[PDB]
Amino acid sequence: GPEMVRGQVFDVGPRYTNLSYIGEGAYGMVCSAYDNLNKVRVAIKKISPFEHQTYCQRTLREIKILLRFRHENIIGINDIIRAPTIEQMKDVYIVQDLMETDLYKLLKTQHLSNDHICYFLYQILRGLKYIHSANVLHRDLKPSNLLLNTTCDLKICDFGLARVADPDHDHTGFLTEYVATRWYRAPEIMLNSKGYTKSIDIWSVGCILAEMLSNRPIFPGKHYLDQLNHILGILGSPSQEDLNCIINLKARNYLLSLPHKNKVPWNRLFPNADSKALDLLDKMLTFNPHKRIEVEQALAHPYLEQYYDPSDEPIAEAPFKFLPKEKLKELIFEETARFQP
Ligand SMILES: Nc1nc2[nH]cnc2c(=S)[nH]1
Repeated sequence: GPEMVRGQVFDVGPRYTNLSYIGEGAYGMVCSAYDNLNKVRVAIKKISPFEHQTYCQRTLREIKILLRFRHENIIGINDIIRAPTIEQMKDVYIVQDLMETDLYKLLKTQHLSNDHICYFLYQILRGLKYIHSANVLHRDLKPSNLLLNTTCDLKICDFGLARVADPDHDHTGFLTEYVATRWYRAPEIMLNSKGYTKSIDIWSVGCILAEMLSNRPIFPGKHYLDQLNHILGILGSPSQEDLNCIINLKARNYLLSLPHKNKVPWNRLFPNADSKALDLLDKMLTFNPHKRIEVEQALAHPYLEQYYDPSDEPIAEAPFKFLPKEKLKELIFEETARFQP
């Protein structure tokens, strides 16, 4: 008989005992557990994707990307538990370092010092530099995907929605795309972008920085179509030059149809913020994604000078250079084989 949690099978033993329900995540039930080999408590995520192709896609991305990546600011996969055979495999359990909290939970009740904001931002960008160097876009950066342990080591998690960057095929039509989580979604997603360029991730980091400064999301759209209203309400009307970069007529004419809006100065929105932090914020939350600061520039920004050290900001050895659910299950089975005894 497998272990049960909340009346649901959570079959991780015998290596992992003393289970404690933590909650529900994007993939399902999450528990903590005692790792009897490493004598430490761990996090375990139960995934049940095999009945749906799209679930299999996300699960395969998550596993394949995290197994290849090795970086201090990216969550590792310590172990993967599943049945010994493909026909017996229904659930997959991903084992990771237990982390005290995440930035979403933290920002609910804790004010961050400028020193913490600086340190968190540095770690996010250090992790992102590695991700982008692997030719990968995370595409769902937000506070709840930033894990923190008791000593404020930050690790980026959930690569289920990630893609290989494809800037030459990024252009699309107006109001069609569905990339990232709404509050953290770049303006071009609603205008003319499929979210296949690294600048998508930098926008999200900008949103996260703003949220660290005030403990409130900076662009709280109430639904998909509301999000652009909030972004433009703060950035103001885009310039002629930036509009000229949008060739799509529906997108450009939508923007031209709007009354003028003034830029709201960052120092009025954040009167207690470090001036260097606001300068960097402005560069990450730049409307035109071609003008938007890139991850290596952001690391070199004066705000982060106490931490900046390119030789200690490693890149990926093996970038990613480039199906029915049954084939995906087979790939998930193969991808997880290394953890079997
Ligand atoms: N507490 C906690 N620790 C983790 N380690 C990897 N993911 C997690 C989650 S979702 N929660």
